Amino acid sequence: MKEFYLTVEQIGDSIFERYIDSNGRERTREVEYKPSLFAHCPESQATKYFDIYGKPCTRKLFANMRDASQWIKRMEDIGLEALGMDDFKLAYLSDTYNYEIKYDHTKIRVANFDIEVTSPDGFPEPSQAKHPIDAITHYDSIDDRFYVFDLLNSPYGNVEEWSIEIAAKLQEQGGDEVPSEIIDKIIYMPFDNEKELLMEYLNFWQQKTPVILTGWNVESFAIPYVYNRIKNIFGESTAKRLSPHRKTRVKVIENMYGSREIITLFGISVLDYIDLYKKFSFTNQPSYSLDYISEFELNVGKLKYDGPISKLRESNHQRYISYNIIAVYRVLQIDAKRQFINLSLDMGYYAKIQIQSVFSPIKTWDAIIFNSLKEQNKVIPQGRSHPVQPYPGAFVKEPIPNRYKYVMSFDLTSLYPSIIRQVNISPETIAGTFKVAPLHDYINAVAERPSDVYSCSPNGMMYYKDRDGVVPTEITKVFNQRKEHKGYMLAAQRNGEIIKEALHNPNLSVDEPLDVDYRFDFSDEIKEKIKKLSAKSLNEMLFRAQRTEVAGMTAQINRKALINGLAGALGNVWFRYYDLRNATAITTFGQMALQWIERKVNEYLNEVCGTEGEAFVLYGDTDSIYVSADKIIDKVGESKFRDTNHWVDFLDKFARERMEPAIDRGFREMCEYMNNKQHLMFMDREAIAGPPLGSKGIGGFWTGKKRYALNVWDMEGTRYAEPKLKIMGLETQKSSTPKAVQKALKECIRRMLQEGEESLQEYFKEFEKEFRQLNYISIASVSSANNIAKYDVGGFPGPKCPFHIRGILTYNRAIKGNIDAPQVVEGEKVYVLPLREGNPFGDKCIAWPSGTEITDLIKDDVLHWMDYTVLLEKTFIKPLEGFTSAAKLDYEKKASLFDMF
DNA sequence: CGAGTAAGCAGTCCGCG
DNA sequence: GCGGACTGCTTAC
Ligand SMILES: Nc1ccn([C@H]2C[C@H](O)[C@@H](COP(=O)(O)OP(=O)(O)OP(=O)(O)O)O2)c(=O)n1
Ligand SMILES: [Ca+2]
Ligand SMILES: [Ca+2]
Ligand SMILES: [Ca+2]
Ligand SMILES: [Ca+2]
Ligand SMILES: [Ca+2]
Repeated sequence: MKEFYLTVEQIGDSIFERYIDSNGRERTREVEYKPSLFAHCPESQATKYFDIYGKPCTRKLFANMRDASQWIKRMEDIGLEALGMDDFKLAYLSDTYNYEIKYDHTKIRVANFDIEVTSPDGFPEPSQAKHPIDAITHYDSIDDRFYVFDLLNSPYGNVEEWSIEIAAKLQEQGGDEVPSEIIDKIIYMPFDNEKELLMEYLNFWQQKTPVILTGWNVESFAIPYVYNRIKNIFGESTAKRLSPHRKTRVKVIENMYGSREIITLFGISVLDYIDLYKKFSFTNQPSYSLDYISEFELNVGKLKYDGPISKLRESNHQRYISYNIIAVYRVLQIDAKRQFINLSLDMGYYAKIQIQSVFSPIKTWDAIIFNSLKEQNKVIPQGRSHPVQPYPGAFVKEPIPNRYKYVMSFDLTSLYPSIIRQVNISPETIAGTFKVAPLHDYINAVAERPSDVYSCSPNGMMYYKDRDGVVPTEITKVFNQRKEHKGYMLAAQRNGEIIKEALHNPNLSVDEPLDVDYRFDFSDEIKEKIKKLSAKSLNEMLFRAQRTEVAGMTAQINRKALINGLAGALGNVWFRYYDLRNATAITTFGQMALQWIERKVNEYLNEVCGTEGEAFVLYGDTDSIYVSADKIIDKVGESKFRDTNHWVDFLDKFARERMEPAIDRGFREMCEYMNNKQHLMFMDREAIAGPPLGSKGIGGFWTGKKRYALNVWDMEGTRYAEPKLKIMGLETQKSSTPKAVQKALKECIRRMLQEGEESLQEYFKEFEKEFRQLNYISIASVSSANNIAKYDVGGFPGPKCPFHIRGILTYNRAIKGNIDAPQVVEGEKVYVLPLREGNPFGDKCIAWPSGTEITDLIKDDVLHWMDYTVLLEKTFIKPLEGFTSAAKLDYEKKASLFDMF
């Protein structure tokens, strides 16, 4: 096999590399890598090295990396550009792996671990590590084993061994329900004392040294805790055995309001799963506890126990250990679903970076572009200092708030990357500038043509047309990967819909799910067999289809995020290729494109309808248009349609055969107007939306910018078995909105769009009547909580104190003195409830950590004093009044003359 | 900690004769 | 009471 790196580090004048050799074995090596850097040189000096602008460079070969670094410093002191890859390990990878890397994930040791630490005096601070580590479960991907290290004797209690037999039994048998599929994969090791547990752990770790190290909050808790506890017991040298090169660094993570410490283990790639999830999931959750995320992703129930965690080991060590093992398995289950580890490896090996660098799009793109340029003997510029400056972004159309019955939406495929490629925007392709006219003048095609030579953006920038820039070249490569995966995602989605249809008629038989590739549209043969399958088999297929879709979603959306990140990286001062001219070339062209095509679409439809001055485009944001199709439907007449799917087809056909060619001609003209390199503005139909045929549903509504809802029948070519709501921006979509309120507001919207005013009034009346029975957590608002100290004045609210922060201060007073009550963590999320006038808490709200039950110390009082009236008005009635007045609808029945009867 | 900007709503403070 | 100036948070793209 071809060799691939596992990890790479610079330590002084050495590169330390762990790698898989040509025989599939793991090796480590120290290499005295001699880096090269570059300086500009005279034209008369023969070279093969050129900077990205075609200026000649001399290569400087250094005796060692320290010399290269010292040279960089002296080049600053002189005031001359020191060119080349200053991150020498990236240059090492580029030299050592001068090919497209094919990696074999079965050779990569992926470790998932979780530790337990009993603490009577509150949260066990990792930087102190003053309490014994009493459980470690460490799953190894190569062995496919859960290694359990269980402490039986502690200052906080002596316990009996954990029992695999009880662990396996049902909760209803008094067991822990550790999933049977992992029971045989558990290797249980009890220890008499913590010293021997830790010593054995380190020996195990040497034998099976993680390459990828993950788990839940491992970087902020488990790793620094284990490191510091071993440091405190045995000394630093022993603790540094967690690094295969025996090198570690305390790393200080700073943000706006404070800083925290992590432990960098040289020669390991830590990908904390909580951070993978935050970057890659495209969710915003009310809580990031593993219990909360597991329930959301996997539909598994919360891990249940009596009393606080601080007493669980002594009261129920059996459950304590089982829940430790289950917690490690839950992260593996999430990854089997989301496949974020697979994604990180793909992207990291593609870019040729330390895998953990996938968290930084700047670092990822710096390496991709470096490797691209190096291939052609080109030399990258030195990174420079830039002051942070604001710059303009997208255009968003102000919609007229209203109901909108029939809507067809369109938007650009990979808008910003397509702009980059079309215009040929790149550091080295800048050809110059032209005199800019007001944007409105380009939008209406009255401005002078910018250039007859170069490819232009309406911000004044001109680019070469003879050759593709490195940015368009590299962005195109990832875009193409994105498109392949999106194809698989969309096929799986359509396949899912076929299964749902077939579920309306399940067969009474015993059979199997069909062995199929859900990434490809089902053939007629498969479709036939599906119509003969049982509900059990169908549901299993649907589950598999949806997992396939999830896998496709992860691969496509995060590749989309990568290329979109390049567009934004051009507007970050830390990026090697920061340039506001290019960042704004993209965004300004985007604004033109939208408004240009709005004008074209209006012109086209006014034409087909024999009208003048009518607005058919009702809204748009960045790269999208929403087109009113009422007039198109009305031209055939609702009476001519057999059912909803009939007019959906008709609109689908109209969009495909009339709208899209019209849209395409409009953009081709714009491309010529701007003299662009290649026409790449492809604005495909997204959604077809309307009420069910013959209903009183209103179909859709807008309340304002970034606030709308649509009843959609077909999304990007997926024809749904049941209509699906596309809701954007509204309260149903905000993690801040109480869970039960999100649900009620969604059902209010479904009724509005699908059934009409009377159905909405019927539901509202019931919700208003019954909501006081809703569980307190389900009706609590949610907020991130920053600057709790800033607004704390003797435990009371200082001036301008935010409502949620006030709730926390109330909580803090109510639990004061308790070393045991859960603390609110600065920067994390809280539930918030309003309190009735004259409550014992002495303020108008209380807040506590989200994803948790409020401590029993105060729970009864909170429940008794919860202000349901304020809660209802603020979270439910106010947003609903906003939806209904926008939609010209009443959520309560108004009096009429009929009431005389 | 980790690419970008646009823009919505909640809440505080306070004006508005 | 409502809105503007401002802070805080959250979402659409
Ligand atoms: N998370 C996001 C979403 C969008 N955008 C910017 C870049 C996108 O290109 C543009 C349009 O947003 P879309 O959500 O429509 O994304 P794309 O057009 O890139 O992809 P798709 O092909 O799925 O429409 O807005 C961004 O910077 N970051
Ligand atoms: Ca735990
Ligand atoms: Ca788009
Ligand atoms: Ca599309
Ligand atoms: Ca059937
Ligand atoms: Ca869009």
